[PDB]
Amino acid sequence: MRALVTGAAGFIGSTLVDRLLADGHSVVGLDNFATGRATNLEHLADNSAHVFVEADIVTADLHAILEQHRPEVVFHLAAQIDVRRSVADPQFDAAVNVIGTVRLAEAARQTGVRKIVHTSSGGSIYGTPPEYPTPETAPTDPASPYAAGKVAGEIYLNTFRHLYGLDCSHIAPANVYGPRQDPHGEAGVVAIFAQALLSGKPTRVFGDGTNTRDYVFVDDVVDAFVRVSADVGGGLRFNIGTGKETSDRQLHSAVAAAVGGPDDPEFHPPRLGDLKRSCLDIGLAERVLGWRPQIELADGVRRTVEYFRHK
Amino acid sequence: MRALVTGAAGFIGSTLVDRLLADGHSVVGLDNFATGRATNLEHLADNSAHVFVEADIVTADLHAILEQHRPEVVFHLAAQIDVRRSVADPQFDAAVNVIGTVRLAEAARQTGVRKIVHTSSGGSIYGTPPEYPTPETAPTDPASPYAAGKVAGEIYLNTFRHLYGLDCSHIAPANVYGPRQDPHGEAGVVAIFAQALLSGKPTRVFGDGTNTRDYVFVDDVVDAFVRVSADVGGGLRFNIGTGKETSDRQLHSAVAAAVGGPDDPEFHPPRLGDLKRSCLDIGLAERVLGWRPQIELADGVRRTVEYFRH
Ligand SMILES: NC(=O)c1ccc[n+]([C@@H]2O[C@H](COP(=O)([O-])OP(=O)(O)OC[C@H]3O[C@@H](n4cnc5c(N)ncnc54)[C@H](O)[C@@H]3O)[C@@H](O)[C@H]2O)c1
Ligand SMILES: NC(=O)c1ccc[n+]([C@@H]2O[C@H](COP(=O)([O-])OP(=O)(O)OC[C@H]3O[C@@H](n4cnc5c(N)ncnc54)[C@H](O)[C@@H]3O)[C@@H](O)[C@H]2O)c1
Ligand SMILES: O=c1ccn([C@@H]2O[C@H](COP(=O)(O)OP(=O)(O)O[C@H]3O[C@H](CO)[C@@H](O)[C@H](O)[C@H]3O)[C@@H](O)[C@H]2O)c(=O)[nH]1
Ligand SMILES: O=c1ccn([C@@H]2O[C@H](COP(=O)(O)OP(=O)(O)O[C@H]3O[C@H](CO)[C@H](O)[C@H](O)[C@H]3O)[C@@H](O)[C@H]2O)c(=O)[nH]1
Repeated sequence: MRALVTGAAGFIGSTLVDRLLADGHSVVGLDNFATGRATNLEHLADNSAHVFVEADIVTADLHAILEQHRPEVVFHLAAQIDVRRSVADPQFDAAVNVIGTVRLAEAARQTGVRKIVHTSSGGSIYGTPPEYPTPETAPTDPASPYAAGKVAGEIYLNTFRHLYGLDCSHIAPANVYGPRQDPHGEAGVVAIFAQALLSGKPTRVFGDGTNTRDYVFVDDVVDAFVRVSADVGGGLRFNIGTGKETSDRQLHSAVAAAVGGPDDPEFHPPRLGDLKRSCLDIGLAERVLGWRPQIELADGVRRTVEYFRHK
Repeated sequence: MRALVTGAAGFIGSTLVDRLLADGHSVVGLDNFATGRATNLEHLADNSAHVFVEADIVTADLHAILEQHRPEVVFHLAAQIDVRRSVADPQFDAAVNVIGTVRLAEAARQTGVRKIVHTSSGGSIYGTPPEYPTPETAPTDPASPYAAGKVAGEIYLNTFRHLYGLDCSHIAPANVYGPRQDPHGEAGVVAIFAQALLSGKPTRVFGDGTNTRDYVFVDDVVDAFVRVSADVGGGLRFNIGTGKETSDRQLHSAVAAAVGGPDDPEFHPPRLGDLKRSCLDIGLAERVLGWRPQIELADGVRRTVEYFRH
């Protein structure tokens, strides 16, 4: 297939580019380096099956770009990803995550694209549901601008599906970790902990440290993107996670053991916008896509911590 | 109360301003005249309780405006309102209806505003629903960018409620009609029919004329806004309509009968983005708010026709 990946210079995006190329596809990458890194794509410099376009999804001529490259599937990973930043500047977050998605959809419906695979946020969109693990049937109840924008993006794509028959599916990951996650980023606890503990710098945990997330390895998430890119799951969201809960304190201990030093984090006040509990029911992904996560947290952290020691 | 009305120079907005003033409130009206008209507010030139601010919700310093006027309730009616326009330019529609709403909420949460009363689209947000009349419990399923942006606005305000305790309710009207509706465009069928038939100018229906809408009179809609402005229905949507379906053809006949003379509309191709049926269950608004529509279509059509005559 001809594929285009927005957010291609990022953590998940660059990993997806690699997989798509390995699968024999031609891949156009698109990014504006808001949070992405040149080093994530530097290995592809001489791969003729890959072309890179520097573009801001908010302002670029996406019509022209998509007309030029004629992708069959657009994998949409470009976003403002920081929940705290979304609270600090909700307009900016909405511009990238809602307006950017709308512009992409409008471009795609005119340029013969078959399908857009959106990236939602399984970890945040449900707020505090009564069910854990949380199924896709649970109503959305976003508690941060970031989460709201992700839901809004799903809804807009569903709208374009009705209007033009432009197919869409929403990959809604839990908390994704692994090689290439920015260690210096404001988000990405697994990367943050590793970077700090390996440097021997202070680590922090928020609240009492009982807040919980569902940790899924990047390779598993990438596989879900591939599976959903076919003619399937139209207008549907798929939770992509493990369905297992790990508290902030538990995670710190799991990374501290992997480093092999002290397990003594500081305790800081709760962060406005952050949920207390997150865990995804992944049954739908199994039934419909035949997708299951292969990597358990212990194995995953092991692959991750050893990536960071080489850097 | 100190009220602020976005979209105050518009059809529903100007009507709401009048009601709030009649109820003894102070009102700040805000508009950029995208589709509104100064003539809708010109009768207030010497009204000592309304002040007008010309501002674009997408680009203006809303923080500064709210800081100066310190409204307790913001009635948010400023929006791109045309469904076909939203299809032609979804980015622009999303900028006004989503980004504009987000900017307003971000300003409001910093400036001591108690509550934002949002205007959603009861008529369109459910798309093709499971049942008619449609209750608020039906899932949203927008099939035009306009409808999608209205849903997104609701969700964003709900988020600000969680974050900051900035209260919100979503007034979700069906098809609103009455005096001051602009008759010169492609939206606002009652006004379009009324002015054209009075002038002896051509009229049209789309497709086979069987599309239905739920036609609710502007004065009734305004009443719902006032009721929901209190500490009631936080985070909730209220369908505001009649729960009765009228076809395009039937409506044309009603307006033609009121005007007198021919009932012979042209037939044009169907419009992409337009739903085939719309009808709202209004039970929630009755129980919670004590709201009921008073004006039946026949009466409403007469009042509308008379506005356009004079
Ligand atoms: N990492 C997680 O735990 C997680 C979980 C669920 C959802 N997601 C979603 O996955 C996607 C990828 O996130 P990630 O973890 O790889 O983060 P990342 O920051 O590494 O990747 C995001 C990429 O988007 C690019 N981008 C941002 N704004 C852009 C714009 N206006 N125009 C063009 N490119 C732009 C950035 O430069 C970056 O390369 C995002 O949509 C994110 O919301 C991430
Ligand atoms: N008329 C209906 O059938 C109906 C029913 C459901 C929802 N609504 C909603 O009711 C509200 C009022 O619509 P209406 O029927 O009075 O139409 P209208 O066009 O008369 O009113 C909308 C007003 O918003 C103003 N506006 C638009 N963009 C703006 C911007 N960027 N900054 C500031 N002001 C801006 C316009 O100038 C206008 O005065 C809208 O939110 C609309 O979506 C209308
Ligand atoms: O010249 C015309 C114009 C319209 N119609 C018909 O009238 C109906 C209503 O159309 P229109 O007046 O354009 O309104 P809608 O597109 O239904 O949307 C209106 O009502 C919505 C709520 O249902 C609001 O959200 C929108 O802001 C408002 O524009 C449709 O069935 C049209 O086919 C005609 O027959 N002839
Ligand atoms: O130094 C830190 C940083 C984080 N955490 C905890 O680790 C968990 C995860 O926090 P992250 O900032 O890593 O991620 P979020 O849960 O905030 O996830 C959000 O940010 C991600 C970006 O990596 C994705 O965009 C995702 O969709 C979005 O919900 C939280 O419970 C947080 O309290 C710590 O204990 N210490």
